[PDB]
Order: sequence, then structure tokens, then C-alpha cells
Amino acid sequence: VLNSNELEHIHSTNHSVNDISIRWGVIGAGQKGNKEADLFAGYKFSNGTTCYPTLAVNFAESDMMHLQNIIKEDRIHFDGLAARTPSVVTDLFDPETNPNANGYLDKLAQELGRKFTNEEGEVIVDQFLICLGAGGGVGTGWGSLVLQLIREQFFPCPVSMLISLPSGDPDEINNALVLLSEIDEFMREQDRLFGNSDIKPLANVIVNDNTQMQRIIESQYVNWKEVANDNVVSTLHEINIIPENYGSDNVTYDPSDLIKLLSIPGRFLTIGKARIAKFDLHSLENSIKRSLDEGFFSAEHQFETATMYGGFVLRPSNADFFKDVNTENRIRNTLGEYKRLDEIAGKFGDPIWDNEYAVCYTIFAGMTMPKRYISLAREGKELAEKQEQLRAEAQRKQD
Ligand SMILES: Nc1nc2c(ncn2[C@@H]2O[C@H](COP(=O)(O)OP(=O)(O)OP(O)(O)=S)[C@@H](O)[C@H]2O)c(=O)[nH]1
Ligand SMILES: [Mg+2]
Repeated sequence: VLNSNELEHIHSTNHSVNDISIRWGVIGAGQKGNKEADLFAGYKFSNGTTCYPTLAVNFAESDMMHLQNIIKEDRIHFDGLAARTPSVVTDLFDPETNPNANGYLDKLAQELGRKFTNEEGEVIVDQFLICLGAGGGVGTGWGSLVLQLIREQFFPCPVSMLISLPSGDPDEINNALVLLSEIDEFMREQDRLFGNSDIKPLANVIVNDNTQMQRIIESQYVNWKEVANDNVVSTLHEINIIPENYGSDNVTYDPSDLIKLLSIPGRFLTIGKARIAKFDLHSLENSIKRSLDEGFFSAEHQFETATMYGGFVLRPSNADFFKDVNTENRIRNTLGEYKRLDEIAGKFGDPIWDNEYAVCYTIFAGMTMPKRYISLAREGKELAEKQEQLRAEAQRKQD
């Protein structure tokens, strides 16, 4: 499956795509998470093997049945009863409600053995990628449970969470808020318990905002969710392929650099994918600026709080514009406007590939809570009043 023309152009070109920088183990909870997970499950190497071991987790037999790359065996469901909400979902893994918790919890763990470990016993995975759509019951709940679980040291290795922020429904935007709050707290506890050099149990959290993503999609059938998913998932896959499979005459972003970036900072992380086809300094600047501020991973991030950077421009073989001093400190200065590269750890490469255009990936890690959190807090309470008041204005009229 090839859900971006970058992936198309590097599978027709390159038939040595036999490894990736980080061996993710993907788990998708809730409907959104399931769908993203289903995309990951589809990706294969040039030889035909699957790239990522993937599980789908949900409430119901029902929820999971139109998946395409996830075998039925790997569709894990947990009978519920009752209200579908983040809090009563968490509490099915807590004998504080279910006598079935110590079984339920020792079921998940034996589907963790089966899918991400060998016959031998050893784990076949560097970190877990947990996909969620904040707002729903099942997804948001799983989010909280995961925080709780990684404090039980339930997982063999670190956990990266790919979380999506809800569009506009006061119940959803409140659910989303309590999760994002739980995350901010956990990240602050993690900062006091682990060194700046140590591997963090919560590797990072990557957010997308559903409002920002729709805005974009209606500019460039038309299911917007299906398209949003293709973009975020294909982007993460791309940045995982590239360091393992291409290098540079000037500066290579290797897989170790990417692993450090995703492993150590342990807070909020963002990505900017910018296509480039004008080979000049202005169109370069805008593309980068646009991908960072008005792209799929933009949620009014606090770039000044970034503790690490990474990135690379995949460029054509002839292209000696991207080596150049202007070009280099132009990028250095363009990215410099967000966080001054001189003040934070990182590296920025320029790999070669068999194509005649260039794509520029930018990653900032270690950031603090994104400002979308505040504007959501605002926008949820704003539409909350609107609807309570509507309610009353309808009841008034009747009476
Ligand atoms: N970006 C994106 N968001 C989605 C997609 N599907 C659902 N969402 C969004 O994510 C949030 C939760 O959706 P969903 O995945 O259906 O929750 P859920 O876990 O299944 O919640 P539940 O009520 O059954 S218990 C909502 O804000 C919804 O708009 C998707 O495919 N892409
Ligand atoms: Mg659902």
C-alpha cells in the first residue's frame, strides 16, 4: 500500500527498502486509532515482509470489522456492558469495578507476548506507537490506561502516543482536555524522575488537531479523515524509512540520530513535511514555514521550549543548491526563527535519492504543552454556553 507519492516514488526507485530506523509496535485504540493502525499494518518492505507488528483494540466485536490489513486474530475486543466514556473504560481494568480486571489485564499482557515477542522470548520491537483519537470513550480511556500502565512498568520498552485532538463537541473537548492534562502531569513527573540523557518510558507525544487538518484538506469522493490519516501515517513512515535507506555526501541523518530524537526528550513532538519544486531561497523558506505552522502536525506548538531538533531534505543527485552556504544557514535561520538551532541538540541532513524533486522534513522534540490546549479550553466552554442557552431559549418559547 502506498498512501503518498513519496512512498510511491521510493518503492518504484528503490528495491532495497528492507529495514527501518525504529521498529515500532503499533497499537490502535478506539475507531480512529484502529484506522491509523490499519494503515501501519499495510506497509511492507521490498521483500514483502510486514514492517510493523500491529494490534487493534476496541469496545466491540462490532467496532472492528471493516479493517483491511489487520487479521481478525489481531483484533482485540473487550466486552463492555452502559455509558461509553473515558472513565468507565479505564475502570474495566480495575477490580474497583470489574472482578474481571485481573483476568482482563492478564489477557492484554498475553496478547502483548504473542504479537511483539519471539518464540525465544525476546521482544521484537524498539518502542510502542499507540494511536488514539482524543474525545471518544474507548480511545481517550485507553490513553489514560496507558499512562497508568507505563507507571506499572507494564511495557517492555518506551511508548510513543499519536494523539488526535477533537473537532468541536463540548463532551469530546472535555474528554480530550482531561487526557492532555494527565499527559502534561506525567511528563512533569518524568522530568523530575529521569535525567536529560536517560531513555524515557514515555518517549514522546505527537498531536494532530482535527480542526487544522480539515482546514488544510479543503484547500488542496472527499472523506477528510481518510486523507488526514494518509498524511500523518505516511509522514511517520517516511521519516522512519529515510535514515535507514539513504545517506549523504554532505550530512547524513542516520537512524541513531532519529532514535535519540524520539527517545530522549520525552515530551511533545511535531513534524513539518514540506514539498519543494522551486529551487530557490524564498520558496524554500515559505515551504518550511508553512509545513511547521499550517501543516498536518501543527497545533500552535511552543517551539521556544523545544530541547532537540532533527530533520533532513531528501534531494536530487545533481542538486548542489542544497549543499550551499546560503541555503544551509538559510534553513538554519528559517528554523532558527522557531528555536535557535544553536541553543538545542540535534542534526540536519541532506540525503540523495533517484528523483528530481525535494522534500524537507523538520522535527522539533521536547516541547511543552501546545497552545491549542488553551484555545480548545476556550472553544469548548464557548460552545458549551451556546448550547445550554439554546436549550433554554427553546424551552422558553414552548412556555
Ligand atoms: N483525524 C481523525 N479523527 C477521527 C477519525 N475517526 C474519528 N476521529 C475523531 O476522533 C475522536 C474520537 O473518535 P472515535 O475514534 O470514533 O472514538 P472512539 O474511541 O471509537 O469512542 P467511542 O464513543 O466508540 S467509545 C473524535 O473527535 C472524532 O472526530 C479519523 O479517522 N481521523
Ligand atoms: Mg467509536
